[PDB]
Amino acid sequence: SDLEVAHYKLKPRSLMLHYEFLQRVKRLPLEYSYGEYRDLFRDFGTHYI
Amino acid sequence: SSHGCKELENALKAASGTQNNVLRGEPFIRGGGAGFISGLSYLELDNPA
Repeated sequence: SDLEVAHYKLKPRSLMLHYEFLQRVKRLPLEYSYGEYRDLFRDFGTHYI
Repeated sequence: SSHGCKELENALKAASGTQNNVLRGEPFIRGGGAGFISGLSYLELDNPA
């Protein structure tokens, strides 16, 4: 059984980020240092819906 | 006096049976409350309507 109960769409532009994600992006080093971006992904994943 | 018999029996009873039973079906619904969708789309084999 596949049941579907709503359709969701996110706006394409001018999204309002979460405080925690906002802060964690701010703290990202301008220099490429993989481990910090990896920690970003580990905390919040790689993708949004 | 002299006598002699030779006597023989051979019997073969082969048999076989097979049965294939196949049932399929797919209710599909659009519109209506998701509870009534699931409650109707579930195939009751004694009343597929």
